[PDB]
Amino acid sequence: PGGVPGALSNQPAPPN
Amino acid sequence: GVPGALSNQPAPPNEAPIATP
Amino acid sequence: PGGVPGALSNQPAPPN
Amino acid sequence: GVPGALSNQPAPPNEAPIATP
Amino acid sequence: PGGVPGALSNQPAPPN
Amino acid sequence: MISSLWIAKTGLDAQQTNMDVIANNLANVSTNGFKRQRAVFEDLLYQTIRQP
Amino acid sequence: MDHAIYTAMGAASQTLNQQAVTASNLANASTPGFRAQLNALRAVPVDGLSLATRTLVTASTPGADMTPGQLDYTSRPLDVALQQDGWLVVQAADGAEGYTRNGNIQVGPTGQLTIQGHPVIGEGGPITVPEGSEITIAADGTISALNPGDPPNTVAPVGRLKLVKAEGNEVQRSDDGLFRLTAEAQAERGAVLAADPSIRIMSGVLEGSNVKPVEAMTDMIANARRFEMQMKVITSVDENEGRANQLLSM
Amino acid sequence: MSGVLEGSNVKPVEAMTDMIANARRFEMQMKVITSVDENEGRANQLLSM
Amino acid sequence: ALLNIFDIAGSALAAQSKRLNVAASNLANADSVTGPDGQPYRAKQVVFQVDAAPGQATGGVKVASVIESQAPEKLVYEPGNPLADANGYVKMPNVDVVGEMVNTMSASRSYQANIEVLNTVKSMMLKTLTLGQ
Amino acid sequence: ALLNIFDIAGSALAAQSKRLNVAASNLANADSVTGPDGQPYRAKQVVFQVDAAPGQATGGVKVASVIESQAPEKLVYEPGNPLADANGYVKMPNVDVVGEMVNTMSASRSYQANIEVLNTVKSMMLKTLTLGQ
Repeated sequence: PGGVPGALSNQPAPPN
Repeated sequence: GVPGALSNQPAPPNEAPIATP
Repeated sequence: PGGVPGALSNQPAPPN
Repeated sequence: GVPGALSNQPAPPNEAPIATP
Repeated sequence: PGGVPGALSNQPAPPN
Repeated sequence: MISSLWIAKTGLDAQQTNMDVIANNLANVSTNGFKRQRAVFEDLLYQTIRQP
Repeated sequence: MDHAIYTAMGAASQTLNQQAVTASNLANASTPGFRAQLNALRAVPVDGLSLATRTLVTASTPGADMTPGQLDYTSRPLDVALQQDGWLVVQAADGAEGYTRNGNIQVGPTGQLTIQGHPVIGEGGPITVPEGSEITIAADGTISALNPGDPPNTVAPVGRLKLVKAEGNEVQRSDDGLFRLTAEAQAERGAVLAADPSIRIMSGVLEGSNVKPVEAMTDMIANARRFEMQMKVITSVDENEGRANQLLSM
Repeated sequence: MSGVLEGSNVKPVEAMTDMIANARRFEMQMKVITSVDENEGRANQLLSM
Repeated sequence: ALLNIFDIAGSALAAQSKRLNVAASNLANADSVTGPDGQPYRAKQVVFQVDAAPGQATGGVKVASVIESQAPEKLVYEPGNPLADANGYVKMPNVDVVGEMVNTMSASRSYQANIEVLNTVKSMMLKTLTLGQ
Repeated sequence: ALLNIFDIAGSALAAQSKRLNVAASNLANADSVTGPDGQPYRAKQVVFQVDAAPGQATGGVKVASVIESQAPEKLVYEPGNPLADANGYVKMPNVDVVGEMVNTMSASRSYQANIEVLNTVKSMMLKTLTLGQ
């Protein structure tokens, strides 16, 4: 589907 | 797969893993 | 017919 | 010819030598 | 008729 | 690291190390059988960008 | 665009290259036996049709500065300094022959002489000194070794340091900091430089770096001003293009 | 060793150089952001008529 | 596809956007010490070339590939770094900061020029439809 | 072919661009010591003339040629420099940095002015196209 748009998604995150 | 063209199959999901594995 | 469009083709280089 | 006009032949290759032979 | 535009024609020069 | 903020940082660190050596030599004046230290520096690999 | 931006951009990047060379020279202001690198801008004119209006700029390192540096008096019989225009010979990293000015000669446990970890080259291949012996170096490079316990009458020569004569125009700094003969100079003087009997070394003095501070300061000031100038043009061209793009409208 | 105390090992030269680099790196990122924002406006105007 | 000038200017817009993206990526990672594989970040560059396959000399712009620069990487002395080699040297990106800034500005300017071209071509095609009322 | 004011303003834009390029070249290599053949970098200037065609002292500007300043080159003292003469003096460019900055600003504003003239004339003739509605 989709998730948080903008800053939170286009930022590297730990794998999970 | 020329960019900007139309293909029957969907694009594979991209991934950006911070470490190697 | 072409190459790198910018810094890497507008700087002097030794010949090949 | 004058700059900006039309010619019948290509311009010569452009090269900038760092040190002349 | 004309000459160098700008710097070389806008400074006091010796007669010649 | 613009290759000029790193090169000068390296020099600053080298001078600080030399000052530390000098301060150690001066602090140990009154000790018995103390051999003075001397700092030796060498330039690292020079990078070649274009051949002559 | 108007490629005038690609001229000022090159002038701004080569200025950063010059600053990186100058900062490298300044970092080595205390390196024993260091030869400062010379930096110079050179203009290359782009050849082709029409008004030859574009002339780019590219930095350049025309060799190094061979002016002898300071001589610090360290009361050590192994630290030697060379006469001006002179060079010590060591074995390079890849088993070759290289030249240097660092006289910080060290003695290993096995007895081999080294400079910065490179073996020292004596009249006949690397120099091996009797293990754990006092070393005195003469004015012409002769090495006297005194074995501890034995009387000072035992002092006898062992080997002679190879001292060569080379000007700035003949030598080129290799990537590891060791100078080597240039191609033209090597073709005329041979592969290996013969020892000059006229060279004189001084024992107990160590040569410092010849990095001139006033020239460095002036160079940094000039580089900063030039970079700011080129940046002005880089801004002029940008606005001019921004406005010129309007003609494409209607 | 008894009778001495070990302090911190923060290097001031490294920290100052890093702060200068950080400031002069941000400014560039802010310039690129402004450039992209200015670019998008035209592209948006392209959708008229 | 995109008529004619439409296709040409759209190709130009896409290519210049890719070039500006490469420049921004280079500017962001000018101080990166490592990547996921432990390799240093090498400056990326796009390759521009024309696309006029059906018997033409002029057809617009397309990006053939993205290539990593071969300019020697910057060696910094750091013996405590896990990525240091046998001599204690760590490889760092060969990004030219001034070059990437100028690339950003030039890409923006030519992108804007192509926007103005496409808008004008649309206008002209809009008026054409009113030929003879 | 370009018609009237379009030709005039195009010639003016091209010549102002040439003037700015020459100014940028002079300002970039204001400290260059040698050229490719060992000769010093002498400052370059543009020469402006009136297109005129044959009988019309009313035309745009055209850059007749790029001249090289014959003002004596600055002399610095460097006996170790290979390029020094028998007296030990090295020739250095005669660039006046303030003059080059002012010339760049002047070429910029004149370029902008001619762009505005071209835009106004284009709008005027586009509106002329609808004479009589």
